[PDB]
Amino acid sequence: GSLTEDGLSYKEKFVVRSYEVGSNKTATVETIANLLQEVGCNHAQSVGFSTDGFATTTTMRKLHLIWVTARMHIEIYKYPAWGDVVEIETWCQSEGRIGTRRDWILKDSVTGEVTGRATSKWVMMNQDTRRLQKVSDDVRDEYLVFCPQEPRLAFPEENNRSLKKIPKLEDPAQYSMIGLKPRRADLDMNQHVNNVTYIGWVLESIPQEIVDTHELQVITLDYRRECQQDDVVDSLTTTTSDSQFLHLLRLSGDGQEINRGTTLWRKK
Amino acid sequence: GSLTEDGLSYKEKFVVRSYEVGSNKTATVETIANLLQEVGCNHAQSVGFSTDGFATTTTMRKLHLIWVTARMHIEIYKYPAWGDVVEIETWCQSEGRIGTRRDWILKDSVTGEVTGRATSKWVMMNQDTRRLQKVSDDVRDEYLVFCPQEPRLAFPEENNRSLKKIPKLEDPAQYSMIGLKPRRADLDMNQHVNNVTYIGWVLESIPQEIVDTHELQVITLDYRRECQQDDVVDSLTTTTSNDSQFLHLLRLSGDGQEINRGTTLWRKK
Ligand SMILES: OCc1cc(-c2ccccc2)on1
Ligand SMILES: OCc1cc(-c2ccccc2)on1
Repeated sequence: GSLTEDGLSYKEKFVVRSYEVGSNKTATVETIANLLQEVGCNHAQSVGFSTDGFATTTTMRKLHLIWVTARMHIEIYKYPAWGDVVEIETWCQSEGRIGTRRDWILKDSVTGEVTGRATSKWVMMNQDTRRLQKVSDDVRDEYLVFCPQEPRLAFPEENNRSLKKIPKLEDPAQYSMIGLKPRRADLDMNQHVNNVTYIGWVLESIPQEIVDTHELQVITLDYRRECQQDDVVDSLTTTTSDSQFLHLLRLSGDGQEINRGTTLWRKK
Repeated sequence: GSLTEDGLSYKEKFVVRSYEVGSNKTATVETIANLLQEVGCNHAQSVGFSTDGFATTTTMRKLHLIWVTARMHIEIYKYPAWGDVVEIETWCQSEGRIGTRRDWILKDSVTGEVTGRATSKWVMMNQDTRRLQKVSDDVRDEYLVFCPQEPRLAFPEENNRSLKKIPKLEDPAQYSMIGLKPRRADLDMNQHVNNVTYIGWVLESIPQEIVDTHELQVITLDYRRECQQDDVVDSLTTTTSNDSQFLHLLRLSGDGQEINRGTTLWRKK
């Protein structure tokens, strides 16, 4: 991979692996999300930021501050097949003291056709207290020189799917998968549950008949609280409709919300 | 990747990814096992066999026959760090009507030093009845031209660890992790649990204090029965031992049916 000519974005190509595909012999949405995280990490490394998923500066590390994902939104038009080469371009853009956006565009390397796009909202938090704090005009200045200054959006329209408010699923759920728990492979280098694991947990409560007859076109997922390595999660889903679903992940015992989301599926 | 000059082995290089590493910022043993499966699949593709993990011929597919892993044995000297390039060479060799072996050598791409090695034993089975059968001359003949004919072993040593018999862990286990179940990411393209998932389940019952102060040097794992996508598994471990050694058993949560047994050897950091 490499920074582009203007140095304000990063591109990398990936060959889809045998263990990365689902029953259609094409990449799963979790494989796509792992590749989005990989190119985001390589972009941080290319310019000197931390490579632990938090993309921090030396000053943020002295203050115990990190960037954390509040929302992930992914839209896929065509999943790449096993052995196909997919090229992913990514960039960041500040959205004021509230937070920052990282966007991605996925392309078929042979045709140059756009096969998917994604956007994510990040907030700054103290890693120990978990309290959010607005971005200072000294931390912000460190990042501005690596971002485009004119708006560059993977989802340009005023109020498109990526910005829609997500309601809270009400009991009883139509479908559920309970007692889900992370194993060591689900953790990152810091022993935290990887953001992609929550996507897998959301999808566990979609009926197998939908997965067999449909393809996932859009997934929007809010992150409210972490699942600790010793927590247990319940995944709940209700049809709201193409087929559309509302999703909720909550801790198995007291029912504390950890994530909410929606998915849209197209018939094959 | 590519077949080598003599066409009897296959080589491929991989750059270690950010999500592929553990707490030491080096590749996990599950990442290594996934790369061993990837290069095995690319080797099958390169010569025309199936690319579904079973490496079958047209004749085997007509007979509903597949190759299945009976044992996996991995020894790692140095785990590659994030961003490092590891080169893996793999080849197969028949061991008579009983089955076949696939071996692998892992090297540091910059230095050329051997950083790990692995071997696996495969048997032929009917995919529907699950009955094993001795390899026929007509099936074996299809494979012989892609394998070295003189012995080529990743583990040549006299009574090496890769061939040792594994005993059955007796209750009570010293440690356990109960109620493990696969999710869709644990399945392959044919909706079967990926062989690497069982390695992860075996390691779930190793105490975190061992993982934090030791590195996994050797893992030997026998595969006796599949965990179905709707089954639940219990992972049991007992210390058998500076080095620490463990005996492992995976069994179905309800009736206690064995699915895997294994051993691990760990060296203090
Ligand atoms: O303010 C957060 C942020 C992070 C980045 C970034 C830019 C380039 C590479 C990696 C991270 O830009 N803004
Ligand atoms: O007898 C089983 C077997 C499988 C293979 C093989 C050789 C080359 C590539 C893929 C598979 O060789 N022997």
